[PDB]
Amino acid sequence: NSFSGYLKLTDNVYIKNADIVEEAKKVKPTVVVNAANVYLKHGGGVAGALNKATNNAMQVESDDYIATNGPLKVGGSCVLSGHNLAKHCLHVVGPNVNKGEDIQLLKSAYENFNQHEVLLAPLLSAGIFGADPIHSLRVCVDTVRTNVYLAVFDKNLYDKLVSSFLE
Ligand SMILES: CC(C)[C@H](Nc1ncnc2[nH]cnc12)c1ccc2c(c1)S(=O)(=O)CCC2
Repeated sequence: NSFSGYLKLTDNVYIKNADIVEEAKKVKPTVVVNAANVYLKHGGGVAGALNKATNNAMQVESDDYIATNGPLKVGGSCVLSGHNLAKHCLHVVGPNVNKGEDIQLLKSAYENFNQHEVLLAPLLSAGIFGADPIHSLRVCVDTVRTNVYLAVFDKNLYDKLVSSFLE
């Protein structure tokens, strides 16, 4: 859990302008969070980048999890292997508001982080899931009580997040 160059926002939330894949390789955290969908199909975005970095091992394991257990619910999670990126991957499903899913489930999604002492995570429901990223950071700060290191791979969004939080 050798995190470097993060800005501490609150006693338990830290943020960095960085690609979560590059962070996982440098840090080898105990837990990396994937911004998953309910069938664990890692077709693009953050999930696609994490799966590519495992040379598709994450997708094969995920398909075998879904066959045996069925899909996740929106707001839910499962713990699978971290492969070469971490000890464990916490696959968390935030709501996709661009597909009509309820934004209130973002609180449920961040509540899954509280079962793990330290996590490397992306900003849930941001990007093409359509949530307002400043709202997602506020939900994270108000909900997560364990130690979370957010990697946001966009300097423009990183700067807007830090400015809106420190105002
Ligand atoms: C908002 C961007 C900058 C961020 N991308 C990334 N953030 C951190 N490490 C990365 N590596 C490659 N991409 C990123 C991000 C945050 C959450 C989500 C998405 C994208 S999405 O569009 O894949 C849909 C799932 C939710």
